[PDB]
Amino acid sequence: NSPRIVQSNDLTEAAYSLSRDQKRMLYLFVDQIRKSHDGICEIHVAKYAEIFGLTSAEASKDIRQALKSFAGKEVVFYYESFPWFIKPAHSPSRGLYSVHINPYLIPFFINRFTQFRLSETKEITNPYAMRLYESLCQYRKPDGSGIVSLKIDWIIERYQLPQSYQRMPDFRRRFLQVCVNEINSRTPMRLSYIEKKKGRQTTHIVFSFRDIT
DNA sequence: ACCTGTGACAAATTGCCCTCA
DNA sequence: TCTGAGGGCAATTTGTCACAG
DNA sequence: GACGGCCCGG
DNA sequence: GTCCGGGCCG
Ligand SMILES: [Mg+2]
Ligand SMILES: [Mg+2]
Ligand SMILES: [Mg+2]
Ligand SMILES: [Mg+2]
Ligand SMILES: [Mg+2]
Repeated sequence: NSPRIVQSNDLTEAAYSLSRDQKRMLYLFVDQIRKSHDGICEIHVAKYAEIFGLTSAEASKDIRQALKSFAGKEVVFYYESFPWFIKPAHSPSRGLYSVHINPYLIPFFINRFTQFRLSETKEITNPYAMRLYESLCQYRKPDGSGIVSLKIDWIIERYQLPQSYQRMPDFRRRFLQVCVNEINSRTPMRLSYIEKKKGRQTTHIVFSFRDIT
């Protein structure tokens, strides 16, 4: 039914820091780009609102503030860094935004790949819970199940978690427990996990999931 | 020294509301 | 009249650190 | 602000 | 009474 996002594993595993609104827009950019190019995409306020169940006003606010906050953002592929945009965004017409994605990023967008339908992610709120759902999809099987062990240092680096989550009780309480709850409540996935320890330190997290269909 | 969890507070983000070209 | 670009809001979540054990 | 029905006057 | 054309309004 819904638009089918596919992306290079290099992006699933890239290091960057984007908000929920920015990541929502990035899914549509990757969709335009892949159907073809020169990096130039476009966003209509009224279509965004319908896709994500917003009013026109709040869609306008979300697009406007998301687009200004891209300035200065980098993406790092492991170790190579690029800016997302190489020119500011602009409105040719009322309700329309035109954007210039760094053309050197196209090959990184487009066989080791990750794929999910846009409806799977459109209710998630915390952007770190979006990062986690993409990584698990990367290991999904046709029947929708999978199992993967992610190393904690790699999570902190790739998703760029904030500094106080280097204390493990804060990592548990404000990132791990919250994002596993969102996935279980807001997606069709059913997710469980266990901690892997070495001495007194927890080093990896092992995720198992299956599909509710 | 290390490990855990919880209570407090600060800062950020959420869906809402109203105006007006 | 419908759109969307502005200005705001309070209630909640997310980010930080002191303290018990 | 942009777009379409509607009532004016010639 | 009718009609093409503008141009104000919801
Ligand atoms: Mg944030
Ligand atoms: Mg918002
Ligand atoms: Mg939550
Ligand atoms: Mg006591
Ligand atoms: Mg003691």
